[PDB]
Amino acid sequence: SPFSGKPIQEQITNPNIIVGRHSYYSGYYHGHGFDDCVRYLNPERNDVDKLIIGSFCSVGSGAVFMMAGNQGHRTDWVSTFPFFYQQNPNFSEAKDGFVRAGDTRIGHDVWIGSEAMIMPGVTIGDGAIIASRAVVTKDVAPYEVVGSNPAKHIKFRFSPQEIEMLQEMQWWQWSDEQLGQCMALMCSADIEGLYLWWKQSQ
Amino acid sequence: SPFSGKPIQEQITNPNIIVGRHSYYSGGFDDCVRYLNPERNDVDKLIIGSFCSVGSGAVFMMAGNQGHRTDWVSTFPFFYQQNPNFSEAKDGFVRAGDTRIGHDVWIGSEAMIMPGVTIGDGAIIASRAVVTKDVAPYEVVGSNPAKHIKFRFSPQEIEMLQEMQWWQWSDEQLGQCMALMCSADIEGLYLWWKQSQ
Amino acid sequence: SPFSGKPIQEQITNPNIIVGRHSYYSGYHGFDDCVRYLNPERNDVDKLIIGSFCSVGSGAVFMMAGNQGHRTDWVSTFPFFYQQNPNFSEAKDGFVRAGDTRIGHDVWIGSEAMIMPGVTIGDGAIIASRAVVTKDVAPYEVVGSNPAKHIKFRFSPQEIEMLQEMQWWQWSDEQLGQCMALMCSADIEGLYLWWKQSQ
Ligand SMILES: [Cl-]
Repeated sequence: SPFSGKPIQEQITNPNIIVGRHSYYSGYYHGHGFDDCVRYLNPERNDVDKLIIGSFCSVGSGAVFMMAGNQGHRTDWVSTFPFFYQQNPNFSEAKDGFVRAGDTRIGHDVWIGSEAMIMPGVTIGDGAIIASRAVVTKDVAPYEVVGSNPAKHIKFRFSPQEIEMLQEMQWWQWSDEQLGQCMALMCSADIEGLYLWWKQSQ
Repeated sequence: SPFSGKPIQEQITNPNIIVGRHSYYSGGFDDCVRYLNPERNDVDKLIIGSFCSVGSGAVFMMAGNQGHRTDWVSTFPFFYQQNPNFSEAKDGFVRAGDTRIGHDVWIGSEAMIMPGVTIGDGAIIASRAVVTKDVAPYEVVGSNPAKHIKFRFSPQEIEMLQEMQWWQWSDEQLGQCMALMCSADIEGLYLWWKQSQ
Repeated sequence: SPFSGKPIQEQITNPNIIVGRHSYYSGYHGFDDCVRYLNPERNDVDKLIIGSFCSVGSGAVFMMAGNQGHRTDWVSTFPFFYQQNPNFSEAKDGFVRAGDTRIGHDVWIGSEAMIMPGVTIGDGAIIASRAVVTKDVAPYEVVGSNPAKHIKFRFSPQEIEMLQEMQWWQWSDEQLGQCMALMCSADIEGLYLWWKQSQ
């Protein structure tokens, strides 16, 4: 169930969600599946922040991606109440307090723990791990492990040289057949071996 | 849909939930309120000021300690079993007091408000905050347990807002100063209010 | 219904969940929705073991299935082994067991706490609402936050040693009835003397 889930690309119909190959969601049997993860994302506008998810990601049950930016609430105005979005004739002069946050971008090979919450506009680099229940309020670096609320640095998965090797080779770009030829290396800690294998194919 | 939605006043049936005008929930709202008995007038109530914005999946914890006494041998509420063997159990329930959310409060998505907490006017509760203690007027808090982040305005601006209490004005009066309401010009709104008195 | 909820022993069918008497869940979607990723058809997986007289708040989560096949130390965390893809046939199984999750007796789990895999929580512990318990919790310890951290102990070390001797959760409901005035009190020393006289 958490090992396989169901692939996200089949579950979504919102054009503002873009997801790469093989990425899956393990909360598939709850509610409406992956769609329930995605909060406040307008499907009928092309001028809103989108949710971009790389290939080969694993999203844990109940993860939340917060979209719609500041939801019309301006902390710096007298009131956070979104007057502009009330159908009230008295409030017709209200100014739009909506502020976009930018796209939410999740890299390739990202593992998002169960019930983590990703705040608007955050970028999570390739290979990162988001602990269960983390509240990610800032960008996460490639291969970084973070947790807590607000999420904070725990560690990196690999050495800086291994990270550079992974950033050069971009194994998620290879075909499944090419990944199948080097599956013994993919399922190992031998980053150096996989880098050498990739160079010999170039 | 987080910009508006169903106003809370129209979608509650629990007499122990009292909510001011225009406050809305972007999720219904009854599912936010945990363990609140709708048939008893001797329990902690949930009081919500006007012009509040409540994010999806926020939780307001009611029913106090739920009968669990951390100072007793066991936290198991023997008193609340129908078991004849426990007939002499002592009631462990301890009320927390009303939960009181002020006017113009923004409660982030999936924040949890613990029992008996007061959240002052104009406060902002970050998404996923766990609010275990009172929050001051115009204070921003986050994390678990929630901690101080910042104040939205200076002490003198807060005092101006506490004197003018714009949420008490009619929607018609608010429309007349809407350019100011949608600005950081708190002194301008204050001078505007004084000219109307 | 936070005060008595409904008993867990009667609302479970997953044989990998083992729960003591009187323990109840106050979000009755029932208690089984609290248990995440637990395979009910295998006997070689981590089990969920819950003592008697526990109180589990609404929406608590018990994370099972260990690392769910994700090896942080491998090139990728993507569980190639669990994809039915013919190209990934030589994939190695990344699953690592965490060990059983063990909740002691007389444990209060706050609403929407999450218990990570392999964790042991001692008798008498209190888990604050929304705590994320990433490591073992000691008997009669109170923890909270994310990750959970020590707050206090409910009783002194001498009182805790007394409670670990007498193990009142082992007594019958009838015996507990005979000392209910002491059970509903802070008089640990009094309950210990009562127990000594009953032996
Ligand atoms: Cl948290």
